[PDB]
Amino acid sequence: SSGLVPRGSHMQFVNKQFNYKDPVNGVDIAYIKIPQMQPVKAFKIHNKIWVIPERDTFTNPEEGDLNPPPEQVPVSYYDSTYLSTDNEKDNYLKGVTKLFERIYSTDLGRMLLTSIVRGIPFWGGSTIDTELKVIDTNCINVIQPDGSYRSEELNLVIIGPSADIIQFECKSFGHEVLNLTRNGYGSTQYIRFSPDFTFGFEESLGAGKFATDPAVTLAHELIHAGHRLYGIAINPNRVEVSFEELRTFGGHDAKFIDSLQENEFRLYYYNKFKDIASTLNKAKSIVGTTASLQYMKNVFKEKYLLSEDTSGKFSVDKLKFDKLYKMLTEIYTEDNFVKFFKVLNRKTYLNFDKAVFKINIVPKVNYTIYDGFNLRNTNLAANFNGQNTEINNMNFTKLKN
Ligand SMILES: [Zn+2]
Repeated sequence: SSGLVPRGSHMQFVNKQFNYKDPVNGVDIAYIKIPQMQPVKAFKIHNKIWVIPERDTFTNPEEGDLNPPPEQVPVSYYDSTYLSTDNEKDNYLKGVTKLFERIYSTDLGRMLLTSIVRGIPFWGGSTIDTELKVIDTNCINVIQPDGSYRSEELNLVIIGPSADIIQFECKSFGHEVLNLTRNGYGSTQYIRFSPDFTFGFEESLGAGKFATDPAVTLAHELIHAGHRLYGIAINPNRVEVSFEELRTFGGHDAKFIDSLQENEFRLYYYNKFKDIASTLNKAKSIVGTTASLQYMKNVFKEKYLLSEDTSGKFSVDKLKFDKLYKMLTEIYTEDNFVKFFKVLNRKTYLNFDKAVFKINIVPKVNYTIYDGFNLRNTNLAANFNGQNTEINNMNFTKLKN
């Protein structure tokens, strides 16, 4: 028993209680192709969001294998056998499902996931300045039971890790000339993640040995995804710890980005949103697509909170932009999720992870949507005992320091 529906009749964000062996149907369970590869079985957990319970040998051409390199950076972990069996893929799918529901059980996660679903990558794929056109790399190819393909736009893919099992990240396909994550456009985000492993850190209150709640780790990557879907990510050359990481962690770490620099970023992306507004205004035709130009223009009015005058012309409202920008960069942070979950967590991004642990969050006797590891009305409830790797030893198997 997984405890996927602690209140009500059905899950509130994830659309189906999937099992990995559920048959393909071309709608929400399907073999798919990323625009070479063999088709992979994938599950549509929500509008715009798919889960691929496979190790990621696809996204990067130079990372087509799970072979470790010659001994390897200190904080890393390899096991070519992880996520090769159907039982494992089923557990991965239910684990990721459970974590989306935990995130969506908080006010902050409802906000974040809503922003993510609304953040459709921009139709900036035309070489002709007056035509709206999709960008092919913001789509997947979805196969039907009869074997036909159809192209489907999406915002987010959660996929298994590549060779280094604990290297989680949020990445995406680039464009020839456009910087999609830094020009307001956005692009489909691929998050390498596993619910089956987590990290250790030390905390006094002798020093205790604790484990990071994987709902916090997923929320971290979803926060990056939000930045990148709205095309407002910080240049990764701004640093090593990047400004983008400090921003995403939040708390007192974020304060270290100086307020004048912040003002300068905000102005840059304000102007980038104005550029999107005029592109939409100068739009004359659409290729795609049986949807009208007016309809697609409106999808993006909705995404970017654009104002529309009586003439039907679009503009960026300074107050609505400040609101959206602030939500994505200041409110959606790891530190704020820690506060909502009421879990123990590293106090700064700079903290060194001690260990890696194997975990299994799918049974509700191990981990809940409401309490994570720190189960209410038990000995695990007090003092973050559920996250304590010695007190709650049965939930954490040390694989490495
Ligand atoms: Zn990060």
